[PDB]
Amino acid sequence: WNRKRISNCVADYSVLYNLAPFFTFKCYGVSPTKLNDLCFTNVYADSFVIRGDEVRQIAPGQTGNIADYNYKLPDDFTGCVIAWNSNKLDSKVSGNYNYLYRLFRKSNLKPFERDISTEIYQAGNKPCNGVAGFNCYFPLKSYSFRPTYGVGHQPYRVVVLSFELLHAPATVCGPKKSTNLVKNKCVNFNFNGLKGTGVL
Amino acid sequence: DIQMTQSPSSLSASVGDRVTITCQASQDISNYLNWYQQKPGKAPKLLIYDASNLETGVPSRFSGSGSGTDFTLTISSLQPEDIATYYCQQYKILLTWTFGQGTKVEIKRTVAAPSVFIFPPSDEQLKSGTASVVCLLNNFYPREAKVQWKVDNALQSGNSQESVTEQDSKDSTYSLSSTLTLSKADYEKHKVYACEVTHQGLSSPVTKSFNRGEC
Amino acid sequence: EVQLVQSGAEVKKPGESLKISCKASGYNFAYYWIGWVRQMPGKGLEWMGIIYPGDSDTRYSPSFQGQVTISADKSISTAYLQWSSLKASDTAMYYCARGEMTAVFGDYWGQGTLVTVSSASTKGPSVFPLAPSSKSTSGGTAALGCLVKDYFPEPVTVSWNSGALTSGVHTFPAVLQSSGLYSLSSVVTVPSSSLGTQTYICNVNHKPSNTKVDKRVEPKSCDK
Amino acid sequence: EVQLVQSGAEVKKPGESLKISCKASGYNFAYYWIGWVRQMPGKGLEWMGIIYPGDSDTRYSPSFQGQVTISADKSISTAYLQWSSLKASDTAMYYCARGEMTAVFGDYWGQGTLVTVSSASTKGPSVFPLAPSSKSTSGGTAALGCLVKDYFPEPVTVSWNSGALTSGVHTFPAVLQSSGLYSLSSVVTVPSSSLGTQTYICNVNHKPSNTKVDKRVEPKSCDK
Repeated sequence: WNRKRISNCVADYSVLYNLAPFFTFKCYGVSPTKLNDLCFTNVYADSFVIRGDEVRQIAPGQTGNIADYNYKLPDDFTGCVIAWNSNKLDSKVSGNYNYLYRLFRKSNLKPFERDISTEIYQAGNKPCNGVAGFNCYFPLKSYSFRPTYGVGHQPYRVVVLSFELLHAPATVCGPKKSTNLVKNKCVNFNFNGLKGTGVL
Repeated sequence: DIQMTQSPSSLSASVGDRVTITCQASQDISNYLNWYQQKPGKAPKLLIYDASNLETGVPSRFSGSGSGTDFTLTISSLQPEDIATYYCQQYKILLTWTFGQGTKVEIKRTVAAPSVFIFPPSDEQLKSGTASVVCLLNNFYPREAKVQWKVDNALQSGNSQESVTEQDSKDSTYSLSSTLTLSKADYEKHKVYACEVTHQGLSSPVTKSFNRGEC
Repeated sequence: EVQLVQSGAEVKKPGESLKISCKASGYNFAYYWIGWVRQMPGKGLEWMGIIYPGDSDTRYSPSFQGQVTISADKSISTAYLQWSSLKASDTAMYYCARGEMTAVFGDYWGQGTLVTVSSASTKGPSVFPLAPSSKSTSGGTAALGCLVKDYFPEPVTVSWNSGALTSGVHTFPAVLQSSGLYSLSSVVTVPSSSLGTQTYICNVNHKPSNTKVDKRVEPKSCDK
Repeated sequence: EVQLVQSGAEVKKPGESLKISCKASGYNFAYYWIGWVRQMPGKGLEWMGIIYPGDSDTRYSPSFQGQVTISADKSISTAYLQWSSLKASDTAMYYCARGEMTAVFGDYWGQGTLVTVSSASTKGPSVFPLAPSSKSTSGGTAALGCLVKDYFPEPVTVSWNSGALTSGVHTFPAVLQSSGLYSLSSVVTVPSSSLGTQTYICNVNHKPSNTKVDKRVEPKSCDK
């Protein structure tokens, strides 16, 4: 799965509404409406594509066929998850085989980790010794996508965000404009999302 | 914004040789390239649709490779049936699309003497009010064919018409038809008219002349 | 088996409107993409827009947003490219192509469509013949042909016999000439043995005004 | 009214592949269920599997899980049976049936297809005539017909006067001979004089050896 780093920019989260009617748009820890009124330090964005029914598995505190070995959200995650249908864009009439899914591995993974090893899964009692065969399976498999399939198997594009919440010099937030500075009077103030009243 | 560059703008070679071409980009774009060929005519054609993957229905004289921003295409053995236009293009945004600039190819052939023919004016042009000196050249190489005119053995320059085609894959030639056009009162006022032809492959430039009385 | 069919050429004047169409068949039309490409002589290619007629959706280039319109009908399996207003710098060739997002584009392309717009008016062509004379080749070959220098706009269609010969026919690219006009010519080669019985009833058809002009030509000489 | 269609019988080598289609028409194909049934001659039957198009739903019998494949196409309304690797234990006949889950599951059926796997080769059948005596026998009207000698394998088609003769015909089913081949005979009864004014001839066609043989029957003399 691919990830991207975003910093030193002015955001505008309303434009996301320009898209088609979504299938999943949820957030944990922050109400999505007022996202424009908070400033952030660094932004990490992950993207990938999942089968239609298994989009539910992108959720904290649950297990599944992907959460076991591929993508593991920490139990204290705060951020937003977006998922929208892609049958219109990622299907060939002849059937497309260019998407890989993990099937077997010894044990689960800690959150925010990756593994692309090609070691053979020793399912059987015999020592495979690096030889493919019976009870020595190839770790990866391929999905299928046809335009006439049902919505239950149509492809879905999913993106995950992540936040940091003002624990450092912030770099990214909305287009709110500044003003001149006044002191020695009783004034209401707002510094980087920290609001207060008093005298400076 | 994304901007491409191609190199070199043009080159020429002969049969049975290796040829190469380079396409460059301002930032890494992760092997989402393809190349298009378009011979003088109508339909551009798809040739290679990935970094090193070729479309079916094309023989195996082509290859190419690249990544990051460095990308090269090459033909191992040139063949005479390859005279066309080439381009490289890219894609990473859903819609931000652009082609490159252009690469020109020309063939090498042994220098050959031109074949020259003359055509006489017709009665219809005499009805229209003009006169033409149709001088036809064909089967010559390279392009250095020059035609001038002499009217009553005088010196003329510039005022004329010409039509030359592209290179012919069979014989490297550029079929040419040139004409000095005058009016009637500029036609019967004088006697002789001559096309002077100069070409490096010729032993010497030759002037072909005719008198008005020969009609 | 996939084929593309287009509407014919067109000439107009600034201040008007125009529409073009592209049609295909031989596959499930609803499950692919259609795109338009502009090409003006002397420059390279440049993308215009795409569409997915299966479910109406449009996208546009940064350099042509809000200038042209794209639509389609899935009942007759056709795509329409429509304008609103015309100006003087939009003379170029237009291409419709069929593509698939995941793997490959441009596996097939249309035959190409032409457009011309200007403030002038079309002028009827004047065809002029020429035939082999007594100055023919000593080996035996000879050449006949036609010349046009009084017509606008282009292209033009020329044939020599009832049908133009399947071989030995040639033409020369048109060049502009200094009356705001253009000119071109075409020729055909023939041996003497075939010339003993062959005559050329040469005809020219021309889109700008559509007046087929035909006349019979046979080899001549300079006799006294 | 509705109609259903299958394909003819096949015989294949070990290790080959195979593909069968069942076609139907008349009703709305998208709102019913299609099922398959196997029969091995001389014994009982057993179910194969069922399919529902539109939703692309498939359901497989216990024994045959993962050893076949069932598909459908709604554009041409067909059911497609696909194997993986043919096996010598598959000589049987297959059907295709229309069914609804709630109330009735045997509305209308098809014709059935024969499949055989063998490593041997076919043998061209031959036919000989059996004729009544020239003089009337004890029965007044005497027997007549034809005999098909050793051949392999099934099936074989026969006709008389292009099928014009079908009343009163009786045929013995083929049985294995000690030579390892198959033989049969088909006979009728006719008067002895009914062979000169008009003709009786049988035609035998063998699909595995795709051959056609003709044999006419004429009165036989009392030879000794």
